[PDB]
Amino acid sequence: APRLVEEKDALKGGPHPVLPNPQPHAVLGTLRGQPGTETIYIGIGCYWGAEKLFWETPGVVYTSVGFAGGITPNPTYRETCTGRTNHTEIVEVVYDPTQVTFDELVVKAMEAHDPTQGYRQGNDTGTQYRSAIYTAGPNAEQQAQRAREIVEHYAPKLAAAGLGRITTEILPLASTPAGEYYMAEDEHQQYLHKNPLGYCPHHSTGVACGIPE
Ligand SMILES: C[As](C)(=O)[O-]
Repeated sequence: APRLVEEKDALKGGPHPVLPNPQPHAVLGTLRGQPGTETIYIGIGCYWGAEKLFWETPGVVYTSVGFAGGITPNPTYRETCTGRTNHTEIVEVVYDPTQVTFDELVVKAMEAHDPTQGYRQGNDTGTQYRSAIYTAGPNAEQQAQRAREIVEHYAPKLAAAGLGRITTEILPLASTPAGEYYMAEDEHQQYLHKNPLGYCPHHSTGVACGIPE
């Protein structure tokens, strides 16, 4: 029921980064660009929870959250939430391939969400919550093919669970319409660490003060 907009109808965005000077990762203490690392871009729904999942993974050396897969250049969060940018909520995962592999990170993403729900994840409805893997680096198209093989290996299992087809979008980041990843505002970066009272929406509880543990 959500739908992508025509690119001619998408928000125009802007020419300059929304977060031109990101601060070191609140947990890992790092910035992107360490020699010897690889990058994968993961969309599995609400990026706050997704970012925490990955920065806590052994071998991941930096993460950020932001937007990719759509067309609007340098969107604000508020713009992306309108659905009119076509972007999905993405975690930039920078990792040490001698400690964790591309394959392992794809599997971790697959096992962390329902990759069959289309423009939705759980109670989060919208094209910005769709499942995605965007690849990067000199072997980006080979890595995309590799992700497709892993993802396709789950298809019979998900079919047997009564869930129908996998809807995960898989392609090189450079081959998405905007061709780039855009960081979200500083407040979103490691949001759940900075604000321990915060939590991904639709996860309140019926005990204590309603904040999930
Ligand atoms: C990071 As959200 C509040 O769009 O799920």
